[PDB]
Amino acid sequence: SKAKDLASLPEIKSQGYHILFGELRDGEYTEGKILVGYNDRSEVDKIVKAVNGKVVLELPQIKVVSIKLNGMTVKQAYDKIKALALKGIRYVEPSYKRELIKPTVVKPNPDMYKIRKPGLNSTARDYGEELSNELWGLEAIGVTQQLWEEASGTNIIVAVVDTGVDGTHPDLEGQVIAGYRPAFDEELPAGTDSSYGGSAGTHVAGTIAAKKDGKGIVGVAPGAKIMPIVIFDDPALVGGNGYVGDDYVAAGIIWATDHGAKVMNHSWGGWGYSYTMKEAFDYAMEHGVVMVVSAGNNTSDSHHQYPAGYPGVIQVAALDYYGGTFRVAGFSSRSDGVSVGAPGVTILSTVPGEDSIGYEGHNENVPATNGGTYDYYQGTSMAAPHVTGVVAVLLQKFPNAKPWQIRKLLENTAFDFNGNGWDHDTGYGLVKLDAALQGPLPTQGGVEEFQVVVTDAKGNFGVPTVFVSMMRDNGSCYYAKTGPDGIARFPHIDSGTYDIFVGGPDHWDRALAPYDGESIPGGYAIALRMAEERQASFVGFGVSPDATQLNVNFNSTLQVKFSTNLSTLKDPQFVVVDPLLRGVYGRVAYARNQTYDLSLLSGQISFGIQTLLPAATDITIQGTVTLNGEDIPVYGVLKAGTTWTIIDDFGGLNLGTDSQPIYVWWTIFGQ
Ligand SMILES: [Ca+2]
Repeated sequence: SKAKDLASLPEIKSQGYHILFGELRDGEYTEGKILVGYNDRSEVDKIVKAVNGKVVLELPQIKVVSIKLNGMTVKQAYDKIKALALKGIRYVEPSYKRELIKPTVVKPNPDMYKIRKPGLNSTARDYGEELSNELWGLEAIGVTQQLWEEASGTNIIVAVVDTGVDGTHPDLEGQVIAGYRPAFDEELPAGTDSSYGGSAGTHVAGTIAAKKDGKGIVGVAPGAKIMPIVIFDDPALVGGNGYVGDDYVAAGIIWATDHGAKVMNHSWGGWGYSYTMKEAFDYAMEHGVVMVVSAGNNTSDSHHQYPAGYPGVIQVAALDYYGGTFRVAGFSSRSDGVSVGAPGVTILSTVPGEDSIGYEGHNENVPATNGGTYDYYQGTSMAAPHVTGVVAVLLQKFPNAKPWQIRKLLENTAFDFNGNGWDHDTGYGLVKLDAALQGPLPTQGGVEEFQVVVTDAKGNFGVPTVFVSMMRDNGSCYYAKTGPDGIARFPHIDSGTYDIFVGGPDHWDRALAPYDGESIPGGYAIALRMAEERQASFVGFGVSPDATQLNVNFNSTLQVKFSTNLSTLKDPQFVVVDPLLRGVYGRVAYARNQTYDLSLLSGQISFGIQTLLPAATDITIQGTVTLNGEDIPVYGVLKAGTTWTIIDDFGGLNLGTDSQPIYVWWTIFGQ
């Protein structure tokens, strides 16, 4: 609703907090499209009309609708939405930029993991395939033909979320089942070439499940099946670098989950924290699917934070072997989130053939006799598939395992080659399939879900975009942002003791020119000022199946005092109003130099002044707002001929329009 007169506005109850908008960072997001997380699908139609956009994807499984903007930027769409006063919308965000953590080619190395490594004599690498001698990674993780006799991934479907897979490769015959190309809602028939984005996905597929048939190589889980999900498509068809967008990736993840995938392999990422992607990953894990994600690609590219950074995933580091010891590959991003490391250097696997869609070259010296093409790659993207393969084998033996149990089993059985037990480079060590398969499956060490719920003082409204950091001296740290209901969810994380830090709404909507100057907030963030941020710390908090939730109650103080003499005005009153002018929270006689204490109010408000009779001349009204102890000057101008005005640190600023107003607001949580 809108308003024209302040004195005529009715009294209303707290309206909660502002709509949750995804942070906008130059060069970090795709232009012309918005992803809308909703509760009430009908409310999305109010956004479609406001931006006159077109719905291009509906994902009811996670209540998301993607809207194409048709000649408007994301920022402009936010401007059309920010003052609409929607109630059943969870968030509005762009699709963020993501890149594949690209593997690089390396030359074969006959000495790799040899000489006093781990049994390099008398059929050391006897897997039955002609190229077995070169599969040092299988030897490193403890694979043996005898082990496959017990478990090999039978009936387990593995989703390779990547560039697509050349299912026509001879070493993948019978191994690639029906998949999905979300960009075009196109089903990919079993055994077909879907390598639209290049060679990576095929290399991944071979490491995981190349066929055990005496020829070429063999995967970690030769009994498993590969379900290709194309998220890096042909850039000539989808533009950019081929990334299909956070919305289409979510569609692909949902499709894979709905169609039976029990583990997915991911080696891509970007800086943007996406609520949509969080929802998709959590959807898959809630359905019991394990999500393996490669650790970052390097330092220069401080991106690829997500999806690797979402709590619950199994993050994998790349391991090399030289000088008789395992070691982090180097290009592997160091992070406390790394669970385990796996072979990721000189990994021989399947690549698309010369006339296949995703051909990117091959090593012609590989002595294969099946007419197939192979190449040696290095990278964290070469390590993750080893772990995905190990998970597939484990899921055959422990069909009832929950994702946290699979991750803890891997960490509990990893080979600590460094001797320190755990570190930010390789987590708990080298993944070991043989030790992991022995089990048993852990019954303790993790929780299906831990939540941190942040609300205002009385616990009436959840506070959105509050950062929640779970830190500890050793082990993985976790991070998540609260959603519209104030909840930050942590699925399948470790049980144990953490130091948990919570930080007030995120004030990313700066009001100063990046080039060092003065500006104005767009009104996109929940809070407009650093002074509104609240913090809480809970040291030694114990997370376990008996303590799965932490409730945090924010509080604040707010006082306002005006210094201007308004004796020339008729019955001047100080008014606390809704920023959208939907109504008022209270009116009181104006008193110069009188301090009004609003510390008990919670939510988002604006300040105004009204008079019974119109002002004869312009009058500037000035005051001081003391917010959480910080003094902030405020002012506004009551124009001649008018009976009301707004007062704030920007002079009484409407961030919206006359028709759809949204005045600068003050974010508080009560007491
Ligand atoms: Ca083979």
